[PDB]
Amino acid sequence: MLGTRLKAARIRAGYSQKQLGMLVGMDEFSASARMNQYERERHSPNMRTSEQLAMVLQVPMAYLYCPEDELAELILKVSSLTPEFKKELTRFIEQLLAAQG
Amino acid sequence: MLGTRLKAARIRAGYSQKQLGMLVGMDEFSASARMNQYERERHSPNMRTSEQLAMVLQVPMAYLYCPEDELAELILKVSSLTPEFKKELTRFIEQLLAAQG
Repeated sequence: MLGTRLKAARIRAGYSQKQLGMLVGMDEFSASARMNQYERERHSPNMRTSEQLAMVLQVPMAYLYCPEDELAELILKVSSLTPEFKKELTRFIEQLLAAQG
Repeated sequence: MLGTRLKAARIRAGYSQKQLGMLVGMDEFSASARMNQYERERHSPNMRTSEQLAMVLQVPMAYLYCPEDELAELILKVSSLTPEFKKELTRFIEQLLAAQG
């Protein structure tokens, strides 16, 4: 998991390294430590843990695995769209892919 | 890594389990085997390997880690957009996020 994305997702949610750490079942005393290893990428969270982080952070798992800065930003935006707006988006994108390019 | 996404990305690119397997430096005799384990999720490709798969498959790493079917489909579409169209997209999305919802 990309540390930057994990850190960026923790800041947006307003969680301290310890808070996020405990929100996923970590031991208090080492919570903030375990998290730092992840955000430093010194440690890699397995799929199970990744799903927990995404749910808590309220961000798509894909975001935490999106190295492309532009795309990631888009992945968070499209996700924050309401069902009604999400429909308008796809409609517009399809139209463009149809002009094609 | 989500198997379905890995398999779906291999089919779209037109690669056989062995081809994809070797395209990332695997031993011929076990290439197709190693890949099946990944697509079955019986084996998890580390970040390094994930980057190799994404590059070869020509799909954003995020896609291979996008459990939400709707989003994934969108992640592939937006990625297939030309720089000129990619600008139009963001412009439209921003406008919507501004109506806000």
